[PDB]
Amino acid sequence: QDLNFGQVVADVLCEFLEVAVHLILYVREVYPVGIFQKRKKYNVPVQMSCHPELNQYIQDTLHCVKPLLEKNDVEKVVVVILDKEHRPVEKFVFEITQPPLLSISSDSLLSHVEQLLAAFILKISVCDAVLDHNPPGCTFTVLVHTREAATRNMEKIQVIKDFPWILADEQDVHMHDPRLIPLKTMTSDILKMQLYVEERAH
Amino acid sequence: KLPLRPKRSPPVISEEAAEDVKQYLTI
Repeated sequence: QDLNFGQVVADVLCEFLEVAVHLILYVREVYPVGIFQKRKKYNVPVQMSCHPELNQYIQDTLHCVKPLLEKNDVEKVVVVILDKEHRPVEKFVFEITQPPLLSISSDSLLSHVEQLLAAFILKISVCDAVLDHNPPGCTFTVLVHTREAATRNMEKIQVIKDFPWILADEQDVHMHDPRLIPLKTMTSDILKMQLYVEERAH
Repeated sequence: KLPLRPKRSPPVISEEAAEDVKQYLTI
């Protein structure tokens, strides 16, 4: 029928979040380095996992988030690093805002947005210079915070067969007085986004 | 208030499985 820039933004963000998740896992050493292969995204160096099951898990997660992003019902996507005790040790928070009305320039939308996203990737690439090394045996999870007015979130997010979502528990989210590491913010004609890390002092 | 999360956990990747990935699935 006609173009839908809400969907365009959802596609851009899902593509970018996949690359960002992969690079977070690399720079925080959540998995053995051997699975990663250096590649180029947004014209900057990145590290992509080649482990089939991990890649499908990340893609399944984002396939579920995409329709919520298309409707602008996502407030933030959070990549949480968890210790052996299931307690958050680091949180990479992607705060996502789509303006209620867009004013779109005519000269190369995606190219401009992709240049802005490359800065996020570069920041993630060097965030280990200010974060303390995580304890051994950490895992990760993804948290989706929806807008208060969002309706039927639990049904809308169940896109993938055999990949159910559940409400997180207090233990899944809470950190006591974490350090704040601002990484990057951007404003474009179609989306505003901020990325920062919350690090457990421990 | 509380966010949503996947019920399933991501896979565990042993040091050995990583060598297999590096051997066959990289360029």
